[PDB]
Amino acid sequence: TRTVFVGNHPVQRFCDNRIVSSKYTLWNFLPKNLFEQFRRIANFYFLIIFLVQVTVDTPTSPVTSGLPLFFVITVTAIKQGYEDWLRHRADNEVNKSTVYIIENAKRVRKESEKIKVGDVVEVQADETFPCDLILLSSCTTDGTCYVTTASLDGESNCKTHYAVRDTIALCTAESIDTLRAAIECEQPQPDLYKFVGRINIYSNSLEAVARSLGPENLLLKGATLKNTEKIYGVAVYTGMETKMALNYQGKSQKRSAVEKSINAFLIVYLFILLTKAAVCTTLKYVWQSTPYNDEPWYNQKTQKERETLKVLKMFTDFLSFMVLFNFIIPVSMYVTVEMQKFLGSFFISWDKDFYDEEINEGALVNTSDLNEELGQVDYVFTDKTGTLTENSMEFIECCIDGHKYKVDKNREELFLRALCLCHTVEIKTNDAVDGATESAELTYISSSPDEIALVKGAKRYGFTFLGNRNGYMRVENQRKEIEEYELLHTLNFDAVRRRMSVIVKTQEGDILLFCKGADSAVFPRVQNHEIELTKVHVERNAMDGYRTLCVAFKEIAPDDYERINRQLIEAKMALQDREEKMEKVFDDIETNMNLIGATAVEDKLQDQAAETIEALHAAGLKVWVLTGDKMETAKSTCYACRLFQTNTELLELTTKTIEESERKEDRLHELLIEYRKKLLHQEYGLIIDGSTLSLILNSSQDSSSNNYKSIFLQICMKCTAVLCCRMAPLQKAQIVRMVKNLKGSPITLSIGDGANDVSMILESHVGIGIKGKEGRQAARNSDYSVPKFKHLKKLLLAHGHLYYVRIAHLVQYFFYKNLCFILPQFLYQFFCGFSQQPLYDAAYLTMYNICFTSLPILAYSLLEQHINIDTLTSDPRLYMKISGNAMLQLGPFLYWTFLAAFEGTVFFFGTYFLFQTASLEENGKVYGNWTFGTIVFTVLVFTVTLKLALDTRFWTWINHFVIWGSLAFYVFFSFFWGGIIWPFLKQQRMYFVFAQMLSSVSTWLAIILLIFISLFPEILLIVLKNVR
Amino acid sequence: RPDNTAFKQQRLPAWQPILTAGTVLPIFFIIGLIFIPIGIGIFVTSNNIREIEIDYTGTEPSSPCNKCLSPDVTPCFCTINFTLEKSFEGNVFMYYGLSNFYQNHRRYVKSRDDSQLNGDSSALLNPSKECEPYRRNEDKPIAPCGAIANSMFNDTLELFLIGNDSYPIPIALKKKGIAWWTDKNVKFRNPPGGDNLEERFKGTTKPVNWLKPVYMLDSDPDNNGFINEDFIVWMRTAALPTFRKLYRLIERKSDLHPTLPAGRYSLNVTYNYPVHYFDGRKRMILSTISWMGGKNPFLGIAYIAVGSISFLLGVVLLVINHKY
Ligand SMILES: *[C@@H]1O[C@H](CO)[C@@H](O)[C@H](O[C@@H]2O[C@H](CO)[C@@H](O)[C@H](O[C@H]3O[C@H](CO)[C@@H](O)[C@H](O)[C@@H]3O)[C@H]2NC(C)=O)[C@H]1NC(C)=O
Ligand SMILES: *[C@@H]1O[C@H](CO)[C@@H](O)[C@H](O)[C@H]1NC(C)=O
Ligand code: ALF
Ligand SMILES: [Mg+2]
Repeated sequence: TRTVFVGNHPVQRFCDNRIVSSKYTLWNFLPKNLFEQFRRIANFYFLIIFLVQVTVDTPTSPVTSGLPLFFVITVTAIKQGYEDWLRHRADNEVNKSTVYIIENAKRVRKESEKIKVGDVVEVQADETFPCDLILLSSCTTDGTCYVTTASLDGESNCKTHYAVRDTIALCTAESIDTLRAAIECEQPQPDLYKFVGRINIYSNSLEAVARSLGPENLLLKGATLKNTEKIYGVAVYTGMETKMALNYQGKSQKRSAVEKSINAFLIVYLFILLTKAAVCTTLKYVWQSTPYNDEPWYNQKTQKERETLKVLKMFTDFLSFMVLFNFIIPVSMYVTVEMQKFLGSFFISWDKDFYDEEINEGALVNTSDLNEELGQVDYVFTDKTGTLTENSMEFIECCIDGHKYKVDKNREELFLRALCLCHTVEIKTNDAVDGATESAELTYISSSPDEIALVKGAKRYGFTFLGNRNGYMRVENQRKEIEEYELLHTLNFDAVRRRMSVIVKTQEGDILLFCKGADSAVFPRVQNHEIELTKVHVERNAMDGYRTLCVAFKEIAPDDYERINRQLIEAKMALQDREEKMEKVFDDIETNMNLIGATAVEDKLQDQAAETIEALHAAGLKVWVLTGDKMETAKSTCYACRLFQTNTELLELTTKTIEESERKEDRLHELLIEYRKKLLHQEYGLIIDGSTLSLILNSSQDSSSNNYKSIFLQICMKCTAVLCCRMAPLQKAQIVRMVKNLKGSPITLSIGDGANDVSMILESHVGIGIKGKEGRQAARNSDYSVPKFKHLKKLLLAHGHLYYVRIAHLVQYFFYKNLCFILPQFLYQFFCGFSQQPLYDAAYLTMYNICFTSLPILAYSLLEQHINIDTLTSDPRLYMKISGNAMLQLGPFLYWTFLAAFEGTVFFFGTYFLFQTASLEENGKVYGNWTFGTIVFTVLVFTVTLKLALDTRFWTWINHFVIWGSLAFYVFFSFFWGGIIWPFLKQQRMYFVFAQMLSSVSTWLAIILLIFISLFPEILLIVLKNVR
Repeated sequence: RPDNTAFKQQRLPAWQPILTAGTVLPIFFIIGLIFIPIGIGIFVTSNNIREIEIDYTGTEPSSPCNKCLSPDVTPCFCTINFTLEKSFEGNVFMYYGLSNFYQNHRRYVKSRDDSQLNGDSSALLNPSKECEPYRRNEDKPIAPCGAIANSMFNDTLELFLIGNDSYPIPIALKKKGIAWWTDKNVKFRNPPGGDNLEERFKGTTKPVNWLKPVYMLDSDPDNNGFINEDFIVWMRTAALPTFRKLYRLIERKSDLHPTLPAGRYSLNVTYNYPVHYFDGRKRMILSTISWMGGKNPFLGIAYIAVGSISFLLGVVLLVINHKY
């Protein structure tokens, strides 16, 4: 509880109005970014290798491991430093905005950063508020200003905010005239819809009149002011306490199946490298045991090397082999993966398919690390209201006194009055010319979609709502009468009470209490005799999938109203969980009420929800509907969504079936008995109630041997589609969490549109947040956001399939092309003296991973459609089902490693048998050991590039440019690096090796052959794939 | 609203090849019909090359050169007799081969100072640390420092021909043009300043194992120091432990008489290089070079092996494709 004064004057620890979303400031950039990068296995391993090459004598100069490490670290830091700068700049625009403040009797101008807590802020029209202001005075009468919160919760309605009544007449008239007001607000909460406070104004006398400050008075940060001259407000939360900045989360869902398979591949390649270093070292000392094998009088060890300890020599020899074979771990795999995810993420947002005209918004990506996870989904958990059924409610079949009107002067009027009252529909005040429609432009827009249908349903009959005039309610009663109603009080709907009500003073009569709500909540209040006829009408509508709201009134005498009024205003005064004390202060007010009748509204499905679910099943995904509405209403939609076919047997684990505790024990086991008889599939569907589910998960310690949940999961795992009704948000997470940890890794995707779905969106492997009318809580905490549910078909079948294939082939190709690179360098140790003599020049060791073979794989992973994007969405029956992480399992991994080992052997022994010739030129000249290395390297580069050329099925102009550009760069760079004697370079070992290699015809024929032999199993494989 | 360009919407026009058994089988026949004629040409042209080798390291009592295996006197002169049963038509090349000589050893390969051998005045006075075990001798730098220059091949081979008369006819062996053109004329250069070589090497001595300093290897100034053909050839470190390096070359004569007519020959060896310590072997090779190089059956056999397996497999798949 904080105390705030308007002018910081008589009537401390508050954050400055400066939001920062940047990770790195300026100076901790290098210390923190580098530390985060070197926490990875491969990035740290090349740090150890670089230090080893520096601290001791190693086969290759430290440049061969320092330059590739310095490049990848720089590019990775630049990419991350770029995004962090963009986030900082976006905050800079908000913070470096001029705002007008009434410091002391002056309209002085200060930056939005300088605003403190408890200072008068003047906001002009069409400008976002700099902080959380309490409406204190407005230019126009009634103290009403229209605030558009489209940037916060995606609502373009001009919400009417109300000012403080005691300070209404302060418009441009000494708002600083020692305005005594001590505002006591609660500590900031991310509710964004709940604000509890209490102003304390002091006038000339000793008075302390105080209005309850609610969300109706709070002007949130980052919302655009509309249709108001000017605003006076007091800053309360400024920076990192604003309700705008308290919702900067949604990033704890980051781990992909491909990323953890990289670590599985990286552990193997470390053990392969350990084996090669151990095998060579043990063979080196077997070889050196022969006295003339080492030091055979032509190369003699220096006196320093001869007198050193053998134990240290064995250790340094082992380390020298590690440095020699270190390139078996791809140094550029992290940077290439990160750029592929960063650049390939834009394809989702750029896609014009994920575009909704009504919302004027597309798809937005919050996490690029899960792109490959969209092509691995196995379970889909779907919300009901808003996700599957759009919140467009239609009024059908009103009921009065259980008679289904489709009394005429008494009961008829009250129901329509109760339909035209007891709501907050807030019609569009600026109606157009009356001649456009039957009466005028009467568009109704509000928060709750059910109340919009009821008011429009009355409009079908004579009554019509035209209220909200300075706290007055106007309804046309089938005649020219305006019939004003004074809205004394309003009772806001809450999930606890499951009902809402209003208290209105009749213009020429007594006080009334109109009340709405579900049948299960209002019926205990109403008289028993009226229920017996109304309940059956409710049941038929409820069974047929119509949402029902019962309506009742209550006559209030003036003596009763006065005691209620004193009770209501006293309750609004108190802080410390007002809403719970709200829940009781008027629960007892609405006890004895007279029922009029119920109603029915329709919740129409989305555009292609039946077609989307049909494709999801055809793709092999199990769709579960986790919802928090009634069972029979959700049951009808599932039949509409084709989730349940007619022949399906419904195994209902509802509360009506499970009334006894021990019944659950028997009734849970008979399904296992019943279903296993079918198993000695798509004929059975399961329904779960939240109350039953809580017993299965909590009350499971009683049964140890016959574990309740294990049997329960066995039923669900083999059913068509498990509907789950009346489930609290916590229970939604438990179902998702339960599926994740069983029989391997079933990838789960949860899609929702409200705060009831944030719990399951965060827990699931992939979270999809639909941009619905309920708010932006689901979108903000989601990995990906789509405006409609039918876009899940395009996201999973087209983008998800393509994202997985591109990166599952990129990962396999990095480990393939590096094993081919080192294997000749390992086989050479047998024909050397196990002396750690590199086969290639230090120029080729450095340039191989970053220039020669770095670009063709990057362009592949961004521009490769092995199957066209149009044929992927059109035919979902099989292709999603093909890749259940198949491209990266133990099967295909052994094919790439064995192909690399086969090609690595052909490179060496193809050239080894070629140098038995004693001269490869017509001039009789002989070739050295550096021409041996370049023949092997030239075949190696031409093979790994052409192997990727065979795997491409989509040949854009970029694919030609990088695949044929990397081969053309290798030939040019070899000529350039072998044409001039540099002064700085000391080795000068490659002066003219490449150009002299090409002078001979035999090497031109030898190179061509070795490329074809190496690529033979790849060519042969696709031909066997053409056979059947 | 999102930009409707070809790239952004994943719709760039792409060649997008289609593959069936009907479009890959014809390649197998073509690849199987080009590697067979080439292989036949390569395999045949290899067998036309006439090449002989003479092992003269001794190590056996019957060997004529065994008389100077063990160190007895500094100059050894052992003679080997061999006959040519088939005439060598074109110009003939002379090689010397060594076995178990690990010239690709890590410590051996780096044992050179390529800045010194390029003619750098500063590097000449102080050689690099890579050639350390053979860097300084008697507190003086060694002009060709390193283990590579230290162990240079230094025995003389000579060819003689026996006609009707018992007198031997010496064969003229040419020495120029046995090293790469570029490394002799660009990479390997003498120190810059001076008119005669002996003055350019002032503070530098000869290698420990050598006999004569570097500035008196040859009488011709064009092959005297750091550009001697026999020296430059030895620097090019061999790829494998068993290697052959170009020693001399017998050029073809103007007349119709062949370069080496079929007959008996004598090999005059000035045995100086000791290799029996590390169980090495010394060979002399006379070869005729075709357009592809020396005598190697690998390329010929490999094309027939690759050419036939592509044709044999291509037919069988066509057979399986046809009936099934
Ligand atoms: C040819 O080149 C090889 C390469 O090492 C030499 O072994 C070979 O013999 C060498 O003759 C030179 C004459 O200058 C001597 O320097 C070498 O001797 C050295 O080795 C002896 C071992 O008994 C030691 O007393 C001392 O270190 C000598 O300097 C000698 N090398 C050996 C081991 O025989 C060269 N022959 C020539 C130059 O024709
Ligand atoms: C080398 O030359 C002679 C011929 O003059 C040859 O007969 C003999 O075998 C060899 N030895 C020497 C040096 O005479
Ligand atoms: F109706 Al819901 F999660 F949006 F149960
Ligand atoms: Mg919802």
